[PDB]
This record gives sequence, C-alpha cells and structure tokens, in this order.
Amino acid sequence: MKEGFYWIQHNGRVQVAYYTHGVTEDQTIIGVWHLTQGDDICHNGEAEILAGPLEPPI
Amino acid sequence: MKEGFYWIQHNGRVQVAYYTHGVWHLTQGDDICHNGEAEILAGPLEPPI
Repeated sequence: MKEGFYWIQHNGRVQVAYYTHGVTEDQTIIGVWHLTQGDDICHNGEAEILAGPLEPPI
Repeated sequence: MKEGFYWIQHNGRVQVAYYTHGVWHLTQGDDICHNGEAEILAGPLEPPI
C-alpha cells in the first residue's frame, strides 16, 4: 500500500519494480507496477509481491 | 560490472534499476547508458528467491 521499490514476480520473472498509487481506468484499479523492462501493469494479481518496500541506502 | 538490479542515483533520484551489457533500465523514464550520469550506490541486489 506504500509507494516504493519492491521485489515482485510477474510471469516467472523475479525483479524489482516501482509501485505508485496510479489510477488506471479501463473497471478502474488503483496501484501501478512500473517495471525496468516492459509496459507498466495494474496491481491486479498478475504480479505477486515477494518483498518490500526496499529501504534505500541513502 | 555484473548484470542485475542495483541502487543508483540519477539526477538526484535514488532508485533501483536493472543493468545489462552498459545500459540502465529504469522503472520510470527512458533507458540511459552507463556514462557517469548515474552513480551506483549498492548492488547487485540478491533476489529473495
């Protein structure tokens, strides 16, 4: 529920993504996963949260 | 050095980005090459699984 970086798994890919409370109206969902590679995805269960939010080192 | 996720600072923004052979894949914004604009703070991060 907090904006930040998290380890997630999406289609078998373990990766770090950024989470924002972005609103996506197609049905409307709040929560967006910003990935390092690939299009953003709504927080609708396709991606599963493994850990986070990660504490930044500075 | 090795491909993986790293904490970097780019334009004052602390963030995790993916490094591949030298290019930085950022969560928001266009990819940027490793030319000194982005400074590596820590990594590569060990995945939890």
